[PDB]
Amino acid sequence: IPLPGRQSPDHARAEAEQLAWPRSLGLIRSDAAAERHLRGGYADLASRFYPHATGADLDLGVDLMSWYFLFDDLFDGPRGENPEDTKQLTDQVAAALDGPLPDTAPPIAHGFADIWRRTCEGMTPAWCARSARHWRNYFDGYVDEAESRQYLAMRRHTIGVQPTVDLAERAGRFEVPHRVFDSAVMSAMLQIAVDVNLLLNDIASLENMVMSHMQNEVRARLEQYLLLESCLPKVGEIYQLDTAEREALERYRTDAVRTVIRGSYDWH
Repeated sequence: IPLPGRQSPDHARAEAEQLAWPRSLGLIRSDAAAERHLRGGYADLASRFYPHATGADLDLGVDLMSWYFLFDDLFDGPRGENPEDTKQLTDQVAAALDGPLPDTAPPIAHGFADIWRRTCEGMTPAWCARSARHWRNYFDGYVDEAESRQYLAMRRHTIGVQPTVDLAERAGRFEVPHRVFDSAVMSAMLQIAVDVNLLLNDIASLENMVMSHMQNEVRARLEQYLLLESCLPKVGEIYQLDTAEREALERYRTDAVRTVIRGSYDWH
């Protein structure tokens, strides 16, 4: 991974305060669960996904990593074995994208809603709508994988890389030009980011894509990622980006796409 390792300078404070949010939302209710949460290294992971964020912006990234693993743990048992029960929970979480949740919603849903509320604020409506679709793809992917009980079609959505990348924009208080986000070149870059994350995850998860060749695919995809990066100057002219748009595209390349590729590696 020819990308620099980066970590937010506010990582220590973010890690020290990481428990206050999931406790106030009822996601962590016992001292033992708090310690199990601390052992995951989730604030550390967030500080590497979002080295450009500090303070509340980084706290939102910490909470997303916190929520990710608290959420995924709810499907480790029987619920993850049938799609109907998986969907019953995911629909309650995903409903937060469409409006306020009933007070009766499970705590994991109110926690997501508090993340999503903070994610959207200050971003363009079109960015919000696109990020909301990425979430729905993520929740729909959990139902697809439960219905299963080249696996990339399901895993590319359940790995949660795109909402991670989305949050890097919000945490950096910038948006990549929407027409460049939809570009075939950026789409290929994001697909590499997703594929590298799920490959590195299945390797560290031997306790699955294993069914040597995976390490070469990570290397081939990262070499292609560099080629795709070299096309970005011409992509910017094709879409007639102005100066601020070229800078936002550059921030997206370095603080969102590169970070999500490198950060998971350094965290593992």
